[PDB]
Amino acid sequence: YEHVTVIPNTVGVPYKTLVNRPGYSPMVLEMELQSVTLEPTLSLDYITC
Amino acid sequence: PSVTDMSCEVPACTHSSDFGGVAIIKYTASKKGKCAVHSMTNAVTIREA
Repeated sequence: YEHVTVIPNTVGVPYKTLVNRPGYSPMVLEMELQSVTLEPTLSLDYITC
Repeated sequence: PSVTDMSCEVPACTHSSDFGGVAIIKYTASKKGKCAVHSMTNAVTIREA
């Protein structure tokens, strides 16, 4: 079974979602974000002293 | 044996090529014994005898 959701970009706040499938009991999941990191690509030009 | 008061409830149904339904029936009986079940429609078939 495939399920899709969207979560805002905030650290330290839990969120909940509902899974509903005919013929079965419902299910609830809880999700929380801990860290997000960005990293660029670099190239060297010259140095000074 | 004889049975006098009954009700019907259907918690699930799915019209697949297999047996995709379940039903629950309440009853009151005068004594212990055996009984037969049978449907009165042509579009619905029952497994139990």
